[PDB]
Amino acid sequence: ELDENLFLAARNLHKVDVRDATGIDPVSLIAFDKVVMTADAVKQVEEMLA
Amino acid sequence: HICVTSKWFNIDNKIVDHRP
Amino acid sequence: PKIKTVRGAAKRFKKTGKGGFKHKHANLRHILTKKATKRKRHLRPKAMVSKGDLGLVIACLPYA
Amino acid sequence: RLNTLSPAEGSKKAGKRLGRGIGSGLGKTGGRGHKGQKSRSGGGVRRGFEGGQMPLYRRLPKFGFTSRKAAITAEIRLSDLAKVEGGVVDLNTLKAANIIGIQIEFAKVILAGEVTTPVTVRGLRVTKGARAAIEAAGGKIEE
RNA sequence: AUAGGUUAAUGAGGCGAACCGGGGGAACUGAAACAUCUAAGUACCCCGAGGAAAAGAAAUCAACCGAGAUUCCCCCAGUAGCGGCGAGCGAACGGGGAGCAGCCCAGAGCCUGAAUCAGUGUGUGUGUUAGUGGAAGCGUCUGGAAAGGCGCGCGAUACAGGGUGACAGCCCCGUACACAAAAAUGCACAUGCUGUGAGCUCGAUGAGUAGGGCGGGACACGUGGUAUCCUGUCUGAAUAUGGGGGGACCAUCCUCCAAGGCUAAAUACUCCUGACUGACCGAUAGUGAACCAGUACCGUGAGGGAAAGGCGAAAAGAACCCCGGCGAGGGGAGUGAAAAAGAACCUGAAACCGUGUACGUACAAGCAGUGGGAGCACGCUUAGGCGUGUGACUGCGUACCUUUUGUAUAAUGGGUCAGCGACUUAUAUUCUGUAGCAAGGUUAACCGAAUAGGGGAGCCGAAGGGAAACCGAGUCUUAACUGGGCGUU
Ligand SMILES: N[C@@H](Cc1c[nH]c2ccccc12)C(=O)O
Ligand SMILES: N[C@@H](Cc1c[nH]c2ccccc12)C(=O)O
Ligand SMILES: [Mg+2]
Ligand SMILES: [Mg+2]
Ligand SMILES: [Mg+2]
Ligand SMILES: [Mg+2]
Ligand SMILES: [Mg+2]
Ligand SMILES: [Mg+2]
Ligand SMILES: [Mg+2]
Ligand SMILES: [Mg+2]
Ligand SMILES: [Mg+2]
Ligand SMILES: [Mg+2]
Ligand SMILES: [Mg+2]
Ligand SMILES: [Mg+2]
Ligand SMILES: [Mg+2]
Ligand SMILES: [Mg+2]
Ligand SMILES: [Mg+2]
Ligand SMILES: [Mg+2]
Ligand SMILES: [Mg+2]
Ligand SMILES: [Mg+2]
Ligand SMILES: [Mg+2]
Ligand SMILES: [Mg+2]
Ligand SMILES: [Mg+2]
Ligand SMILES: [Mg+2]
Repeated sequence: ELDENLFLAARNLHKVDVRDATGIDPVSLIAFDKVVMTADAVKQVEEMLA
Repeated sequence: HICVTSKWFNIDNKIVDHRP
Repeated sequence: PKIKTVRGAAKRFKKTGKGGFKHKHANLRHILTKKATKRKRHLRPKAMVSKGDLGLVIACLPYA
Repeated sequence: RLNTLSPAEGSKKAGKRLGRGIGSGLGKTGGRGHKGQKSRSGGGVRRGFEGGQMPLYRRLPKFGFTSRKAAITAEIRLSDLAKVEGGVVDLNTLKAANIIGIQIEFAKVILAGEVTTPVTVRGLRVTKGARAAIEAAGGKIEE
């Protein structure tokens, strides 16, 4: 669901970004070396894609 | 230079009718 | 801008099933009395536009 | 991995450029040929034009007449109606199932095959073959 | 009594990029000619206004079910229609969206200044016009110079960006973030002052108008069977039991109330202010103008209209000496990483012009090269008819482009170099490839947690035949097909 602190940290870390569940775009998935994703987000995506 | 004025005429002029 | 149908052609051809076009024969609008009944008779039923003119008609009726 | 993707082979044809040298194959003249109206910027002749000859779409007579009533009659396939939602296939209703279109005021039912769930059709017309198929599937056709 | 005249108080006048409304309004061009038609109510001239303009509260659509001002967007659809039925022009009904708002006058009585609007003073809040604070880096290597490499630390709600002797989160200026207004102001409210009318009862309901005749013009609609709208001209009603419209026209039905006005938003535009962005240009590009450019220059004038950027990190911009005319220019010296960066200054290509060396060349005839090929000079190798340069002599041999039946052509074009210089972009449509899904496929505007998700209005396809009514795996043709045409795979 995305929180204040997790976002403000990483704003300045260059190789790391943080997105909410809806913010998932194709280039990013491929962009970063590792995609983390909370198990909570997984269920969101699970449905968004059907 | 300052050097830049060309008002080149019209051909030049005299003669020619070259049989018709 | 959308192509405009060549409006005149629209009023002389109708796309058929398989993608043909069918038209009314010429030569049947006046000065008839001197033409054989057989000839005039054969000019009533519509007919398909030939293979050679297909090119033209299609270019006239993009939205056929 | 963002430089290891590549498109399906033969999905991106290069596309004529022309006017760039002998080798290219489309140099100098650029596949336009020598002279004439068809070369030249903005060349070409209009559609239907066939030299000054009287064009086909003018030699031949007009024969129109547009029904205008036809414009508000739809046709219904048997394949529909099952998807009508409520087992009553009505003057509209189909309309609501997005299989007719508001402006429509008439409709036939047409043997376009395949009806299963019993259905009653009301206020429509229906072909000899369609009636039979409906009825033979437990359907009812009241006017 | 007017006109006339003096004074006075107010306001106007001129300029200005576009957007907007209005008065006028072309031709090139297209039709492969040209009159109708097109270009087009465009270009241009004119008048006027606002922050937006205009439009607007049905004498509107619908079709017997209903909707409910105007404006804008996507559909409807290049459809219906218009049309020397040519070229072309091109709706509406209905549907999905943006935004939504409704009020006065045609009037007198009572009650009276009561709603409201503008102009204005104050207050308040909120933006604006200066500002404040703002984290954390050192060691060493190369070097003229470290921000670079390597090592080890540190800040980060700050790794936007610029600068600094080469590429800096921690040198500087910032950035995130948190703060600030003495004064003047935009915007909201709250009131004071001015001007304004609110409210109830009972009334009223837009005539030289509607319509018609003549002539034009507008409506997609060219007079056409042409409704509808506007009016230059001549006419001219009904008035609610009345009147308008429903595309000739009549009946019935239905629906609306013209001949007075106002009205916010969704819409348009950018002379100009601020901030931010770019698969935009980088000095023949990009503004005409990176430069003291609308300049120099040209023109009586309207008006036209250039060229031209870079020393270095820092001027440390060359004290002094020598030749020379107390010259020009030069050589030393000195500065600097570099002077071959010396101001005619980063890089310094090409045409073009010289000095030096090797080889050839003064008995030889032509697209000047090419195949052969000695000698010479030079390197080789250990020789070994090998590399490089030149090229006696010799076989063959008439440049390039274009245009043409055909060109060495005495047919075109080019004095040479360098830079620039010509199949693009948008939207439709169809085919091929490719991808998704599949009898289904896909959404448009718009909403938006903004490349997602929503939105299926709609478009294409699954059914065809017939001008059409209509019929339907058939249908059309005909009284009817032994049939036939188009379709059914
Ligand atoms: N001699 C002129 C030809 C010419 C004849 N009459 C003239 C008059 C005006 C100019 C030129 C001409 C030429 O070189 O072309
Ligand atoms: N044609 C004549 C005379 C002439 C001279 N110049 C001319 C120019 C135009 C016409 C004619 C002329 C000649 O050349 O002898
Ligand atoms: Mg006839
Ligand atoms: Mg040519
Ligand atoms: Mg030719
Ligand atoms: Mg040709
Ligand atoms: Mg629908
Ligand atoms: Mg013409
Ligand atoms: Mg009603
Ligand atoms: Mg400060
Ligand atoms: Mg700081
Ligand atoms: Mg009225
Ligand atoms: Mg108004
Ligand atoms: Mg320039
Ligand atoms: Mg340069
Ligand atoms: Mg230099
Ligand atoms: Mg000799
Ligand atoms: Mg000679
Ligand atoms: Mg000889
Ligand atoms: Mg010839
Ligand atoms: Mg030839
Ligand atoms: Mg030859
Ligand atoms: Mg010669
Ligand atoms: Mg020549």
